[PDB]
Amino acid sequence: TKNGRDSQAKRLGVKRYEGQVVRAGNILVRQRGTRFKPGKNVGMGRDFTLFALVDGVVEFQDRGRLGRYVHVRPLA
Amino acid sequence: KFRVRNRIKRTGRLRLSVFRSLKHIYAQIIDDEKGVTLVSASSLALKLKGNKTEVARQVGRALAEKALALGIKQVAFDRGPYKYHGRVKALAEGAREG
Amino acid sequence: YRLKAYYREGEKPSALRRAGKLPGVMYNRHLNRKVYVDLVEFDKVFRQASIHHVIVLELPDGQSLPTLVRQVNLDKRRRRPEHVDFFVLSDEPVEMYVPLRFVGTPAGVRAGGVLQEIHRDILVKVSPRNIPEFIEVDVSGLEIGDSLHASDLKLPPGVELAVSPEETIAAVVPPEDVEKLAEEAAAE
Amino acid sequence: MPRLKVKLVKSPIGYPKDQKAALKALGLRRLQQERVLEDTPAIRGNVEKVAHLVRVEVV
Amino acid sequence: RMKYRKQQRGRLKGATKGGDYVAFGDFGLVALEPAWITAQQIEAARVAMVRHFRRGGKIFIRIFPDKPYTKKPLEVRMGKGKGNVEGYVAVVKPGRVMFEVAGVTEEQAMEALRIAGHKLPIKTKIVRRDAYDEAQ
RNA sequence: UAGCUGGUUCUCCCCGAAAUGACUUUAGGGUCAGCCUCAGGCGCUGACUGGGGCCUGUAGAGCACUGAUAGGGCUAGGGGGCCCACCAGCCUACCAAACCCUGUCAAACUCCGAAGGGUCCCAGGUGGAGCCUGGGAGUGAGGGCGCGAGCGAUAACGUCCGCGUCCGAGCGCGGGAACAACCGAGACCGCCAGCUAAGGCCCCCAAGUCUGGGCUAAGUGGUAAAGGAUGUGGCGCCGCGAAGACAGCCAGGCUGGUCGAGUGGCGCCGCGCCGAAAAUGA
RNA sequence: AGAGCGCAAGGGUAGAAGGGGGCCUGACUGCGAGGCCUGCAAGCCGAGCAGGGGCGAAAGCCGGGCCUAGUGAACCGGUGGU
RNA sequence: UCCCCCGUGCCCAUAGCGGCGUGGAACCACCCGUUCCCAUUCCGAACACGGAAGUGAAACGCGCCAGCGCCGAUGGUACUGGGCGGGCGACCGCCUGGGAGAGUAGGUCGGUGCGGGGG
Ligand SMILES: [Mg+2]
Ligand SMILES: [Mg+2]
Ligand SMILES: [Mg+2]
Ligand SMILES: [Mg+2]
Ligand SMILES: [Mg+2]
Ligand SMILES: [Mg+2]
Ligand SMILES: [Mg+2]
Ligand SMILES: [Mg+2]
Ligand SMILES: [Mg+2]
Ligand SMILES: [Mg+2]
Ligand SMILES: [Mg+2]
Ligand SMILES: [Mg+2]
Ligand SMILES: [Mg+2]
Ligand SMILES: [Mg+2]
Ligand SMILES: [Mg+2]
Ligand SMILES: [Mg+2]
Ligand SMILES: [Mg+2]
Ligand SMILES: [Mg+2]
Ligand SMILES: [Mg+2]
Ligand SMILES: [Mg+2]
Ligand SMILES: [Mg+2]
Ligand SMILES: [Mg+2]
Ligand SMILES: [Mg+2]
Ligand SMILES: [Mg+2]
Ligand SMILES: [Mg+2]
Ligand SMILES: [Mg+2]
Ligand SMILES: [Mg+2]
Ligand SMILES: [Mg+2]
Ligand SMILES: [Mg+2]
Ligand SMILES: [Mg+2]
Ligand SMILES: [Mg+2]
Ligand SMILES: [Mg+2]
Ligand SMILES: [Mg+2]
Ligand SMILES: [Mg+2]
Ligand SMILES: [Mg+2]
Ligand SMILES: [Mg+2]
Ligand SMILES: [Mg+2]
Ligand SMILES: [Mg+2]
Ligand SMILES: [Mg+2]
Ligand SMILES: [Mg+2]
Ligand SMILES: [Mg+2]
Ligand SMILES: [Mg+2]
Ligand SMILES: [Mg+2]
Ligand SMILES: [Mg+2]
Ligand SMILES: [Mg+2]
Ligand SMILES: [Mg+2]
Ligand SMILES: [Mg+2]
Ligand SMILES: [Mg+2]
Ligand SMILES: [Mg+2]
Ligand SMILES: [Mg+2]
Ligand SMILES: [Mg+2]
Ligand SMILES: [Mg+2]
Ligand SMILES: [Mg+2]
Ligand SMILES: [Mg+2]
Ligand SMILES: [Mg+2]
Ligand SMILES: [Mg+2]
Ligand SMILES: [Mg+2]
Ligand SMILES: [Mg+2]
Ligand SMILES: [Mg+2]
Repeated sequence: TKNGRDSQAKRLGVKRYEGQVVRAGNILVRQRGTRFKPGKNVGMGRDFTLFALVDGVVEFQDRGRLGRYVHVRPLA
Repeated sequence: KFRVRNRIKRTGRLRLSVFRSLKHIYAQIIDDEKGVTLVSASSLALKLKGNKTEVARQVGRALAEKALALGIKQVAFDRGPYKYHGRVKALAEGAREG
Repeated sequence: YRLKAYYREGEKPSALRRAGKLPGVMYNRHLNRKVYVDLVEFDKVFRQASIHHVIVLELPDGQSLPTLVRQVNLDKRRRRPEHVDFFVLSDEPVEMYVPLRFVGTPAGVRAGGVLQEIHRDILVKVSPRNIPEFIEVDVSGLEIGDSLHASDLKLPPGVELAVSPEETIAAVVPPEDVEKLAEEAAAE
Repeated sequence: MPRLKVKLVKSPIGYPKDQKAALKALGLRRLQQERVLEDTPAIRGNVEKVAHLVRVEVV
Repeated sequence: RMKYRKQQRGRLKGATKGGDYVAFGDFGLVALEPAWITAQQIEAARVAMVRHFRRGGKIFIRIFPDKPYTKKPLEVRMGKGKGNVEGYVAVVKPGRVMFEVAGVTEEQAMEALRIAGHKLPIKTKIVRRDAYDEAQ
């Protein structure tokens, strides 16, 4: 045939879940676009990687129209 | 439009929402992340005369004097739907004057 | 028509059916209650009954109820009724599929042709007093090639058609035979 | 939470790995073996999973 | 037709969606067993129908072969099947209503439909219309 | 030289695999990881479970997208007939875009969407649990069964993955006639004790020729289909019937009588019948 | 939002990542808390610190391009430098 | 406290689409004009400044209808962790805990913050 070809698995998804402590920089979610959005103490980078901006717990916001966000609710 | 507002809010704190009517020029200093305004140095529907630019500058010193007596200092400026240039301009401009 | 209802609570919906009682439910803007007619009976009732004529339903509450079958879930795999929706009427206008009796033999069917009958019934907004045991259809001037729509109905007094005013009701399609066993063979 | 008296009556040789761990969690080693435990949700949780293996009794 | 080339086999689960109610003509023919029915099978019945009752009513065929059916050519294992020898089939679960006639007598249809189920590779029952629908 | 084949010797005790991933002039060889074991650490963290949050796009469903599709409608385009170039007009059981309606299909479609699964928190869980650093490994041909898919032919004791399991290493014990992996059950030693498991309780063969209610007359059971049939029993509905029916018998072309009580057809369930030809003796 | 987003497909997307403008070269140097991913080697994301800059009034944004391909250990050697 | 307006966030269509109505005192819009600041690949359409008079027509604000849209049970089923049963097989069935989609009933022309002007 002319098939049987493919690209190695990219292991993407939500890396931290709601209610996990995390340090600064922790990748929070790896993603195909903005399947999720940044938000509170949560930056994002070239690939759309979301990541903690300060240690603290993670939470997930649904906002319909506006899309889904992820934040760290800091504390120490 | 209002793209700007999104860009500002991201920064963190202390938006100065400069609204401006054809005869007026209000101005809130809104602390988002709770949905409350801190100071509210309006203008035409407040007290001051009728000359616009000189009015804006005067209402600039409005929020100014009103602010420090509370704590504010982050110039964080909602250059609202109106492009910063004149009335809006002078506004924050006076808020800087003191 | 009339059929003896019963009340239902905890009983295993499935264990019921083995007994013979087709479970169901009566509900309307104010009412919603678990029940279960009897199957052998519901058959006979609903055979003629269906969802045109109303059925008043008797509970051991004596209460005669002014309802008709809103919908019935049939079980796939050899037809049978699963359970029954019973819309309690009151008096305010209510929508419902009222029949259609197509009367007369059209120009089509005569010169060979076929009774195509898109809607063997139609949905109309109406109050319970008007249970128009049917509607007439002047199907007779119809020809193979022609079709009577919705905007062409003998509407009884006080009744308003709920469907789109342009839906087709029936039509007259050609027969079908061997001028299409030769031609349908090689040509394709 | 009265006592639960679980006995093992059907052998686990051939049930899922978990189900064996279940019995290890409850503390059943051998067959036809008695074992009494507090009716907490956790004990229940496992005792349920091996339901087809044990015979429970309330004590 | 269209779409793309060849397609998995899949299984034939419970009779689920596979089934319903007469929905045009007077009488119906319904599937008891699950099956891939071939176009050459449909069409085989279709004709057997009319050819039986000439200048006849209207036969509605409500099953349709969108499944392309592969088949390697007497060799061994290299790649997917050339396929398509039996071309296409219709996935048909227990209870599906394949054909129904209209414009006919009870004994016209009780025949036509009878013959057809013969042409089919499956066990089938014939149907009326009782009342069973959805309305009020 | 031999990445190959063969052979490798006393005893008892504890634990106990793998036949997978990655790379490999690699594919029956290896290196690191995975799984086994030993020593020194740490100490409730371990599998499994309860509650709690988050994350998901399958089964199912659905047609809102991408496409597919049968019938009909309305409806541009085309082909054909009237008419003639003042080009338009009109018809059209012809093919048919878009559109609507009824009806549907899809691994690479989804407006939806389960059970479940993953993870973190709190809790139970002291187990041949768990983590950490080290010594020694073998394994890197697996197979079958169940479930979910691909391939295949919805063939193969086929093949290729996934979850699980057993054989592997439990060809130790019971059952299944016999039989690695189906059913039961994890064999430390001994007993001329007892309860059981699966499976059985007429004889070979241990234990009921046990009790009660049915069904079947084929040796069915003792294991083959589409389809066929006044098998048999059980239930449901329609047609004529004591105003005389069905069956025959007398007369005429349904009618009459006579007889005198049921008769004809459909439908569903149980058990059965046919379809049913192979080579050493059943 | 079915377009566009250089190119495949996909996920994302106008409350722009798309079209047009004005000024510009951060297609920076020195680094790098902390993670994703993973046998190894490799690949990936990245706040922030310093230096000196760019656009902006400013909050701020810039360590190339909506993202995910556009590649090659080590040896040996070429050129330029401290 | 209450009522209307103005700026602005939160819920994410039960806010919306479309239709009738209404408010100009205030507030806001449209509005007068293009000299100044400032502006268009052409235009004072848009941005911008200075501002009589006029207007609520457009816009927007508030209401009122349910045609579209959107939300949408309950009951039942599909499916299905776990546990099983029959049959010779594609498959079919029960126990147990979970349980849709679609469809009916139905709802819906919003809910609510903080601040400001006005009775
Ligand atoms: Mg591959
Ligand atoms: Mg960055
Ligand atoms: Mg980028
Ligand atoms: Mg960058
Ligand atoms: Mg708020
Ligand atoms: Mg015509
Ligand atoms: Mg309606
Ligand atoms: Mg077993
Ligand atoms: Mg324990
Ligand atoms: Mg057949
Ligand atoms: Mg051991
Ligand atoms: Mg080989
Ligand atoms: Mg070798
Ligand atoms: Mg843990
Ligand atoms: Mg549709
Ligand atoms: Mg047509
Ligand atoms: Mg047509
Ligand atoms: Mg001609
Ligand atoms: Mg179309
Ligand atoms: Mg839904
Ligand atoms: Mg669950
Ligand atoms: Mg769960
Ligand atoms: Mg201990
Ligand atoms: Mg190897
Ligand atoms: Mg096989
Ligand atoms: Mg085998
Ligand atoms: Mg073992
Ligand atoms: Mg004996
Ligand atoms: Mg006996
Ligand atoms: Mg006896
Ligand atoms: Mg018998
Ligand atoms: Mg037959
Ligand atoms: Mg048979
Ligand atoms: Mg018979
Ligand atoms: Mg029946
Ligand atoms: Mg530029
Ligand atoms: Mg690092
Ligand atoms: Mg790092
Ligand atoms: Mg940085
Ligand atoms: Mg700097
Ligand atoms: Mg400097
Ligand atoms: Mg940026
Ligand atoms: Mg760009
Ligand atoms: Mg070398
Ligand atoms: Mg070299
Ligand atoms: Mg060179
Ligand atoms: Mg108006
Ligand atoms: Mg008015
Ligand atoms: Mg006025
Ligand atoms: Mg000038
Ligand atoms: Mg108006
Ligand atoms: Mg109101
Ligand atoms: Mg909707
Ligand atoms: Mg809806
Ligand atoms: Mg629902
Ligand atoms: Mg629903
Ligand atoms: Mg508000
Ligand atoms: Mg509001
Ligand atoms: Mg007053």
